Amino acid sequence: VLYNNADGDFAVTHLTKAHLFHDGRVQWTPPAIYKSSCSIDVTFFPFDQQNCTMKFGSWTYDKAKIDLVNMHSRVDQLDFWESGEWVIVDAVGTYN
Amino acid sequence: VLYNNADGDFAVTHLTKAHLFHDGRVQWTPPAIYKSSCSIDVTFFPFDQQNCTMKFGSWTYDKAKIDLVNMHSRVDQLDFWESGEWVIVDAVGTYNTRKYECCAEIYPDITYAFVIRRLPLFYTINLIIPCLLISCLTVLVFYLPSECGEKITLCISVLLSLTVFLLLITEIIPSTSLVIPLIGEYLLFTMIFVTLSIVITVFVLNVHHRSPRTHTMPTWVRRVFLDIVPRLLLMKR
Amino acid sequence: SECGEKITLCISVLLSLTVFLLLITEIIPSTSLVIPLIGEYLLFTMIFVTLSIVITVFVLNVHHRSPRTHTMPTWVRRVFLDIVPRLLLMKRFERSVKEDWKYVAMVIDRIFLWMFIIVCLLGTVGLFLPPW
Amino acid sequence: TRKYECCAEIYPDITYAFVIRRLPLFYTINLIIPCLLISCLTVLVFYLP
Amino acid sequence: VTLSIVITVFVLNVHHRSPRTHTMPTWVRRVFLDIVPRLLLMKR
Amino acid sequence: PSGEWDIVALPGRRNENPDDSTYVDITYDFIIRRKPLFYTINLIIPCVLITSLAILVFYLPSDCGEKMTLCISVLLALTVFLLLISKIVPPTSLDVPLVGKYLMFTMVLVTFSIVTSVCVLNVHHRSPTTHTMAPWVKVVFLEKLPALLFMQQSVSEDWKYVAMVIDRLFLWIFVFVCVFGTIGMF
Ligand SMILES: *[C@@H]1O[C@H](CO)[C@@H](O)[C@H](O)[C@H]1NC(C)=O
Ligand SMILES: *[C@@H]1O[C@H](CO)[C@@H](O)[C@H](O)[C@H]1NC(C)=O
Ligand SMILES: CN1CCC[C@H]1c1cccnc1
Ligand SMILES: CN1CCC[C@H]1c1cccnc1
Repeated sequence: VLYNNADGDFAVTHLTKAHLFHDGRVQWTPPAIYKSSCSIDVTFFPFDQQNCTMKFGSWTYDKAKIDLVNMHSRVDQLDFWESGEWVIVDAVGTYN
Repeated sequence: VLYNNADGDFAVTHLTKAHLFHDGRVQWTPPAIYKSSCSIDVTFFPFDQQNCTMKFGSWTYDKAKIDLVNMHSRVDQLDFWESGEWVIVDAVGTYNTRKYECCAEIYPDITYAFVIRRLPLFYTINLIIPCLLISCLTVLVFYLPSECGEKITLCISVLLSLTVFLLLITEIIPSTSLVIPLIGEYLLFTMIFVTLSIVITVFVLNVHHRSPRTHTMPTWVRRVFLDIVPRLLLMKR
Repeated sequence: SECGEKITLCISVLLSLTVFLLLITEIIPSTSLVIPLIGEYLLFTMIFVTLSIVITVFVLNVHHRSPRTHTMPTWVRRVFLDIVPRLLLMKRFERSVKEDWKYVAMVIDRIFLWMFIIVCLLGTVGLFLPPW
Repeated sequence: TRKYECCAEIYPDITYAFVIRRLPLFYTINLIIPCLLISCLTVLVFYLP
Repeated sequence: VTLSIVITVFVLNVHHRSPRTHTMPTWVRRVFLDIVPRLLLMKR
Repeated sequence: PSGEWDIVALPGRRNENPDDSTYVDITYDFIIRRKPLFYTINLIIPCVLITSLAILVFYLPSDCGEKMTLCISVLLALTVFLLLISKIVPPTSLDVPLVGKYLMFTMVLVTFSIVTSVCVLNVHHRSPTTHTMAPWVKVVFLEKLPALLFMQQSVSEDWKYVAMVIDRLFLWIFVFVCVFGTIGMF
């Protein structure tokens, strides 16, 4: 779940299907629509840079049982759709 | 359930997991989005304070079966998010008991009162300083000479600008007839004075253009309006 | 001043700037941490334009006053008839005094214009240099 | 009854036609009468000296 | 109304022109001093 | 307590239709009263404040040349208030709010004022060299003048006097009908 919600779905609600492999491996890929909250800093309007944060994590599991590991240091953009209003300069992940 | 809901879910609606201990203890922390209805007292706008209350309690149980105990007398803020517009002065929890018409037993409840304040820089830099600026012109029109002939234009512009400011701010505050906002009263007061200014200035402007061959009446007027000028500390011809 | 529409232009400018300021406060967040740069510039311009409108109603009153009412020629003829040679401006019964009165009005208008244009140019460029 | 490209058989349907009218008082007191009134000033300018 | 505004700025320019700029009276005095009885208006 | 709205009484009655012999229901009625102070101090005060200029306009002298500005400004303000008060009321053509009717009547009044103002403004600037028309007007207005309790008394000044007389007349009858219009509100 994400901790920065504002009047939106905490978790994914579609609950799509997932793949299992004979070795016991499992992969899951649900779509979602998220509504996060940004500390919008408007000083150099309109020549502005926005720094938005989203914060994912488990809810009732501690690090003593589940340990998150990021796969890619950057966010993939292979299926990006050019909005026309905003261009993504970069997206960085951090484990904490 | 909270008794003070308006267009929202009463109880918790996510039903996430919980924690058990070997002795029978259980802990559960669901997150939620609550929508309450608190009487927004707008008198000292924008230098305002808000006292908003939420009221949690059991619904189908009494003090004889369930009792509430506030773990922390204050609301924790270790994960609070600075909204940038609002800062929480304090958040107090209070344990109370009531007795309703339905039943005989008494029912407990917990009332959380949030006393918060608004940071005033935004509305004082974008809303009230322009109207306070353009209100400082209603006295300016009289000093303008009569023959130039544009005084009514200035008066009309000031009056329409004040009306625009008043009808604009009527949206941003609640339409509660219990009290009146201070800025609204000030603007209406300035409108009364500007309307008065425009009628007295059209009066004096009519006094200006009138010709001697039509409105002579020189007896009563000269005796009084030629000797007050010394009282008013102004030189004669 | 003799055309008689300067207050019209001032009011037009001020109300249009007020409308643009009120408009932009819809689109930028109602946050009190920082103030938008455009908002600051517009409020600055509003301050100076209302100062302009009060000084221009003053000069308008100075202009129309009659030689039969507000003569006071002792102190004025000394100063406002010697600022002109310094300000780099070429020089020239009741009609004579009226011409003098119109001239002093025009001269104070010009000398205010110089200061106001210098202050405007300084305030626009002298404030827009965060990036460079 | 109609027939779609999918299939061979015919398919029934019921069409309801609502014919309704608009009560004009609100619009005829707030929108058309102000503009019809201010239209009585387009010629008035020429008579002014 | 935009036709009215262009024709009225035209006539307002016609009104304020001075005798020392736009004299041209020959052709005008014949056409615009005999049209007055046509429009049912009195002269000086 | 709700704040702006106040409750009066809560009647509750069991409705039974004897003809259908199957229909039962319980109907509650809420009779709610709006506290008037807010809209009074925000919607009625500007209206009554700006509506006086409608009749105030005539006392402005014609030579200044500003009747048009003030009159058009009043008309525009009235149109703005009319559109706003129409946007705030539910769009029901079954009845008309009283404030809207008052605004519409005073708007017709001011749009009559604008045309009589252009009329007086035109009859003012005539020159004594072009539109003399003395005999039909001299006697009639010299007889009309005492009928208004106006002071008594080179023809340009005479036309100015004529314009002053007639717009004073219109001011008289305008305030006389506006008093009755205000009485009609009760
Ligand atoms: C955005 O904010 C994050 C979190 O504080 C910070 O680490 C990062 O440096 C910021 N991005 C930029 C470009 O400053
Ligand atoms: C807020 O309201 C509550 C309940 O009415 C009241 O008890 C409390 O005193 C108020 N808070 C403050 C600071 O007055
Ligand atoms: C560890 N979780 C992250 C934030 C809340 C906390 C929590 C506490 C109790 C039950 N589940 C989760
Ligand atoms: C405690 N609830 C709050 C209001 C009604 C009361 C109640 C009493 C009995 C059963 N359910 C609810």
